[PDB]
Amino acid sequence: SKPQPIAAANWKSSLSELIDLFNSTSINHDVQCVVASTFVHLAMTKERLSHPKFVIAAQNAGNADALASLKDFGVNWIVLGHSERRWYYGETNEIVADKVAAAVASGFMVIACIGETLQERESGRTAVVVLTQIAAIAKKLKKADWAKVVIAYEPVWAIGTGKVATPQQAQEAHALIRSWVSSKIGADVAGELRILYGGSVNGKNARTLYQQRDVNGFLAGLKPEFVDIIKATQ
Ligand SMILES: *CC(=O)COP(=O)(O)O
Repeated sequence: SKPQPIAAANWKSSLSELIDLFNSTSINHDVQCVVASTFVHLAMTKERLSHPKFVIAAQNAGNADALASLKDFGVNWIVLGHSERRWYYGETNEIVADKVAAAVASGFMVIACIGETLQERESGRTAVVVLTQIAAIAKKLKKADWAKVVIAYEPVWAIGTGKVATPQQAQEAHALIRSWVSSKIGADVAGELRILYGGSVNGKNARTLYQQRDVNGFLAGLKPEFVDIIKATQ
């Protein structure tokens, strides 16, 4: 029916108490948990986090030598293209696609973030924006590569604003992405593809979002209610 869910916590900016919480939590269904951290916080997360359903992810690396060290250190997941990378730091669609392609070639699982802004949403350009972001990514990848790729739909207006996509809006967005992948890459690939929702997810609303046809999990904050979001992936 649905492929294995993912629950990914993005530590963008009390960690030890929190890791204690994750290590002690029984997770009684099949789900890949991910804790993405910054360089400086990577070795600590890697030393303290021992729950076998969890993996550590790096963020935003773009240098092959830097990819090589991360692998060497036992980091096999990476989060790329998250909003601030695009709207503050100036990562273009192509820059993000080169980073995704590089990370796949270096042997990483990639969570690639895409999503439109407030303006784009209101002017009816969600579809063209979101499908252009991801067509940039698919231009640098082969069919086989998609087994290492995870898509996070993250509406910029829903990131940290307190505004969550309704289940309807998240579903429409995910359906549009998957229907593009089924068309352009293959129906086999689309069926296996994890599309995660990101933006204002909490214990409350996660379960309801996860009931939607095309939602395969979540990208959220590194906070204690992450446990609830993990629990929601059924
Ligand atoms: C993808 C993500 O980290 C969103 O953050 P939030 O504050 O909206 O949960």
